[PDB]
Order: sequence, then C-alpha cells, then structure tokens
Amino acid sequence: PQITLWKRPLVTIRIGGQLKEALLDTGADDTVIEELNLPGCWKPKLIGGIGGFIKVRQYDQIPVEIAGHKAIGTVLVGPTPVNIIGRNLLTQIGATLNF
Amino acid sequence: PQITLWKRPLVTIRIGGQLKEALLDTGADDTVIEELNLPGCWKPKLIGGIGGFIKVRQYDQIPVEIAGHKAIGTVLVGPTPVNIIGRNLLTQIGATLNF
Ligand SMILES: CCCC[C@H](CC(O)(O)[C@H](CCCC)NC(=O)[C@@H](NC(=O)[C@@H](NC(C)=O)[C@@H](C)O)[C@@H](C)CC)C(=O)N[C@@H](CCC(N)=O)C(=O)N[C@@H](CCCNC(=N)N)C(N)=O
Repeated sequence: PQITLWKRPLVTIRIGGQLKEALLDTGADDTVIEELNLPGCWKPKLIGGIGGFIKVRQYDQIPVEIAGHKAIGTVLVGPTPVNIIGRNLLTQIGATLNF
Repeated sequence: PQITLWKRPLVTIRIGGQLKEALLDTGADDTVIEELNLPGCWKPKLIGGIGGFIKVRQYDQIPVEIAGHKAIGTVLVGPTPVNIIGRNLLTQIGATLNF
C-alpha cells in the first residue's frame, strides 16, 4: 500500500493480543507504545526527542503486526500521546519513502 | 528518489541561502530547524514531542529546497535536537510511504 501524508499516517497494529492505532514514523529509530501491561521481562531505557527524554521499559522479541504485515522486535513502553512505529520495524515490513 | 529506512533518512536542504542537513520525518506535523536567522517576521509558538514542549519561532512562506525539490511553507525555528522536515513540506514534494 501507499500512504499519503496529508494527515498523520496512523494505521492499525496488533501487539500483545491487542489492536491499537500507531503512527508510522520515519523520524523514530525505535518503536514506542503507550503504557501497556505486557507480561515479560524488560529493561530500563531513556529515549529523547523534542521536549527532552522519557523513561521507558524495553521488551525484546515482541511480535507486532502492522497493517497485516508481521514484524518482531524491540518495543519500548512508556507514557506517550501516540503509539510510534519506528525504523526498527518499518524496515521489516519493507517500508520506503518515495518522491 | 526511493529511500529505505535501514539508516536515518537524512538529506541536504537549502534554506535562506544556506545548506543544512535534515531528517525526513513522517511523525512530524511541521518542519522544525535549529536556531538560525531567517528573513521576515515570526510569531512565537509552542510544539510538543516525545519528551514534552518547547518554544519556537514560526516563519511562514519560506522557500526550502529538499533534495532538489522545491517547497514553500512554514518553518519553525528553535531548540530541536535534529532538523526535521515534517508533513507540511513532505506533502509539497509529493512524498509518500510505501510498503
Ligand atoms: C509524540 C509525537 C509524535 C512523535 C514525533 C517524533 C519525531 O518527530 O519523529 C522525532 C524526530 C527526531 C527528534 C526530533 N523522533 C523522536 O522523537 C524519536 N527519537 C529518536 O529516534 C532519536 N532521538 C533523537 C534525540 O534524535 C533516537 C536516538 O532515540 C523518539 C520517538 C524515540 C524513538 C514528534 O515529536 N512529532 C512532533 C514534531 C514537532 C512538530 N511540531 O511537528 C509533532 O508532530 N508534534 C505535534 C503534535 C502532534 C499532534 N498532531 C496531530 N495531527 N494529532 C505538534 N504540533 O506539536
């Protein structure tokens, strides 16, 4: 599929059993999901951008399906206004920018 | 071009006669550039990111050449960690996401 950028590129994802909306973000190195009480071991991390840094929980080897395309990798969980799909998973689904 | 996402999608831009490097950022509504002088009048604004809010200067109707493609639109100037080309200009150059 092709997604234009007139509006925020929000798509449906599946993670930890749940369907969520998330932003496809070519400016994000990593994937950041809103507070979600996932089981499993995790480790502490800090991530930054506009406004500074936040504390997140890093979970590895989490299946994330993005618009029906399966991916699996690292997911950072913390307090975000929007779920963000970053390059670590965008590459797995073969996403490119085109102009 | 077609740009893959194994590395950050950084490109050269020209703005106010100067060359700069910037990140193609589908997660950004707006284009935000590090502190600099631009010609003309600006208005104060606040924007948010992953870590919270910052103050920026809003300049309207600024010509920006992005990897050789022309855009004319709003540029926010302030303490962003990375120069970012957001959807307001990405749409002008015809950029889409594809997978
Ligand atoms: C939580 C908000 C959605 C996330 C994006 C993130 C991002 O613009 O892609 C930035 C771009 C690079 C840093 C500036 N990426 C990031 O913040 C990511 N950072 C990174 O990838 C790296 N960090 C650094 C510092 O480079 C890495 C080393 O960790 C983090 C998500 C962590 C993985 C973001 O901050 N968007 C802002 C950009 C500023 C702007 N004005 O466009 C935005 O759209 N803000 C809107 C809010 C959106 C509401 N709009 C809406 N349509 N619903 C606004 N007006 O303030």
